[PDB]
Amino acid sequence: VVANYENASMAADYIKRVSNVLPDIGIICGSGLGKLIEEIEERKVIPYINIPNFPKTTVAGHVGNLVLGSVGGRKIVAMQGRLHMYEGYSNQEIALPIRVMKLLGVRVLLITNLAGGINRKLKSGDFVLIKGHINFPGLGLNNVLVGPNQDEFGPRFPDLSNAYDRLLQQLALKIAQENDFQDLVHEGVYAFNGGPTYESPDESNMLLKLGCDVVGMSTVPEVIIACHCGIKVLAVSLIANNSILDAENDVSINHEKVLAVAEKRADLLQMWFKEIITRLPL
Amino acid sequence: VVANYENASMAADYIKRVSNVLPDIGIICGSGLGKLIEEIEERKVIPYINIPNFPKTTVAGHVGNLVLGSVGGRKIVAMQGRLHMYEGYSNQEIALPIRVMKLLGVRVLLITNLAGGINRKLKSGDFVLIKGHINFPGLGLNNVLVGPNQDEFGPRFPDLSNAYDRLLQQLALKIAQENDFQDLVHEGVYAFNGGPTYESPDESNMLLKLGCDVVGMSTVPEVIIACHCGIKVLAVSLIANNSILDAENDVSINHEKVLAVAEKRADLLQMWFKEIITRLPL
Amino acid sequence: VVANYENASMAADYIKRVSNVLPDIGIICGSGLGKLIEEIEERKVIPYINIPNFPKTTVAGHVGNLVLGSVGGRKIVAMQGRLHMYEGYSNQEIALPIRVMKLLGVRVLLITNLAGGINRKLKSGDFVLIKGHINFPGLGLNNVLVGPNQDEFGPRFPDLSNAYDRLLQQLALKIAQENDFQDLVHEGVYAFNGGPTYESPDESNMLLKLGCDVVGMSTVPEVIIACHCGIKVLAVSLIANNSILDAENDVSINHEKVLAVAEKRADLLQMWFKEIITRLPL
Ligand SMILES: O=C(O)[C@@H](O)c1cc(F)cc(F)c1
Ligand SMILES: O=C(O)[C@@H](O)c1cc(F)cc(F)c1
Ligand SMILES: O=C(O)[C@@H](O)c1cc(F)cc(F)c1
Repeated sequence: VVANYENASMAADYIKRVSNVLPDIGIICGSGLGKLIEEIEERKVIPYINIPNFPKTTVAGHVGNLVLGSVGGRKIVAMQGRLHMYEGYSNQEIALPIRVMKLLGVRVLLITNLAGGINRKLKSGDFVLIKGHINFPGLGLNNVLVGPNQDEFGPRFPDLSNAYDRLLQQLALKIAQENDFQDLVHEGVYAFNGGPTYESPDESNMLLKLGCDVVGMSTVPEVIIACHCGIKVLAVSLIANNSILDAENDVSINHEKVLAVAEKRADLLQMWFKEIITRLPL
Repeated sequence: VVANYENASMAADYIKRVSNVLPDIGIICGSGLGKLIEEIEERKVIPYINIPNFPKTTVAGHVGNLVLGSVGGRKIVAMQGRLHMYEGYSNQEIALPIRVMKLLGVRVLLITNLAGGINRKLKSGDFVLIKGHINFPGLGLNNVLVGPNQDEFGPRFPDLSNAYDRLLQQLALKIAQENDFQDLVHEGVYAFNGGPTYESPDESNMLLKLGCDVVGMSTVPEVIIACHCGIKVLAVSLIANNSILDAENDVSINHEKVLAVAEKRADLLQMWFKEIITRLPL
Repeated sequence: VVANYENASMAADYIKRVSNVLPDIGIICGSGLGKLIEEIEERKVIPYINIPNFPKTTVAGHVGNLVLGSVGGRKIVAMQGRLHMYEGYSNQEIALPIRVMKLLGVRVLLITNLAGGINRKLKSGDFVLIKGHINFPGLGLNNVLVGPNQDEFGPRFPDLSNAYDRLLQQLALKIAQENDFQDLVHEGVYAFNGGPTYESPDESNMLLKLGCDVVGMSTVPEVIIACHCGIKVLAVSLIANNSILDAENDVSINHEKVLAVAEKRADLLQMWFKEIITRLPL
């Protein structure tokens, strides 16, 4: 199924007929970082499998719902169970849910992920406001926009120089200062490793040479689809480890260590994003 | 349809039966840079859609013709409307028209494109004679030759060290000096960004570190297919902008700015390539 | 055909019913470097085309057999004719033979390849023990594990930091010292160029900047599938040329020069790997 105007419109029509919520803000939350979704007010939970033209996710399994409702007085739509390109989803499958958000009225997209630290200032448990990226799949002919352009959503050749909204970064930092956790908050450049293997020790050393501050396996495809169709983005990485230190000390990483860091910062990230939602403009 | 000997032969047979021209030189022209094609003498215009085994291009639309005739007393064949890999065309679709040129008798291929400047000496409106490349899709398992080798055209493992003919670069520069525009002409290394998003500001900074002089979304696939089957190449980039300056000053790019630079240099590029065609050997 | 538990099990059942050998060690040998296979004791040769669910290889042609028997008193299984991703084989086709080795009992995988030298200490005819890698296809969304995870074999997010076993590297070097050819043996970082074009001169210069010691078109996909399912790896490159010197002197490479280097070192590599097999643990 192509992520075109007609197909996105059919999905949006279904959602509107079931939901009654017209959302202004969209959220996509990293693994272990989804507690905010279960606290959306006056919720409507819509399984992906019930929505016309949504991608099939039964091979991977696990949760996959669209959740609509209110947070801090604002109308929102959340993806509960996100689609990652290392699972084998196509460009068209990643793009369709973001384009449905656009047709529903979304103007701002908030994203979190788990990532590895490259910059030597980064510790496990730190947050990084993403200010730009290095897209190795895009340089290598696997950009999420490879294929025909869908003209109704955006231009053939997008400019990504303002993909990460500056004012939203400023608002996130201001709220951290108000609650005295600004010592955990950095800004940086995100490298997209297609995955699913963690970056090797020698790949980590290369990324340091190339000016990368953090590395992960998500987020950039969604940012590009959002920027193409005029949706503003705030993207925040939670740092699971410093891969450069681990390479120097011959120390291993694993998904269990990652999820324990997620549990340690989950409640603070929830509180932070609730206040960002309450206060952001447009 | 595979870009094999039998399929390329059927297309060449059709073209010969319609055209009567046996071309020695092939041309592929960048967007906004095609005025020379409309001035080919005693032309025959052949829509792609009429040629056996040519790739289907109706999803993208817009022009797609093969044009045969004479320029400066030489017999040529031009592609009017080129195929780019960011549109989703396969390896086999890109390669078949170049292999048809080979079977028709082409010995030299001349190529132009629009590109972004990385080297700090490059200004909007400058020309760059390409002397080598960095192929991010090829390093990343999306080389145009991935698949079975077509032995009738070339070897399994090509050497690209002389893909950009030195004497043709010398002839292009000599003609620029004769007409006193050599101050616009540079040489450099081309980075292939698969696209279709312009390189991000942080990707631009990385390319500077890695020794790239210009960046664009075309040309390298055609160069590799030509080199594989023994066709000599001259490739010239027209610089639309300096991406490193734009990153330092937080300035945007777009396809409209690119096309205005094309219009500013179109007539001079036309005159230059007409004289190159008239004078080149083999 | 997916490289899943059921499909790998059917292939293993066939092999066991024909072979009677339960191997502990697997070998994959580079082009021109396969003489050891023809000296396996009490051999059983099994054409790939006869084994349930093995990948189809008739488009490329040439040899494709699984060979089981004894070397130095150890039970082994060899791939005679390996599958390379530049031929167009999918992730699933590369992975299935390694997962069949796992089900047959393999605990150690020994690999050789031909490669280009980047580090200035490397000469034609030298050997490099691989200690880590830079996986350009993996960074670029063409990792061999992209797709659903096969949970019976390994985790969703593997750590590659110990993919190249340290003790096996130590054993290989010790045997070189015993036979007084340690002056030919180095260690280094391998860059995976998807291929099939040799790295361009300017790509070679980039790889030097990025800390790569050697570059080639194989090995990393097999290493990753082996590491995912808990098989220990030793990987050795035979250096055909120094690509950095060739770029400075404008000297060409070709498959014929590569194969002549293979012939020069074939008998010594055979003797070396026979002794490694005899002596390795686990
Ligand atoms: O604090 C507030 O809510 C405003 O003053 C504000 C809004 C914003 F989008 C960014 C800010 F840095 C600050
Ligand atoms: O000017 C001419 O036409 C020849 O002298 C010439 C031909 C060429 F291929 C390259 C040159 F630099 C010069
Ligand atoms: O020489 C032998 O066989 C053992 O002493 C040995 C075994 C090994 F796996 C690695 C070694 F460096 C040495």
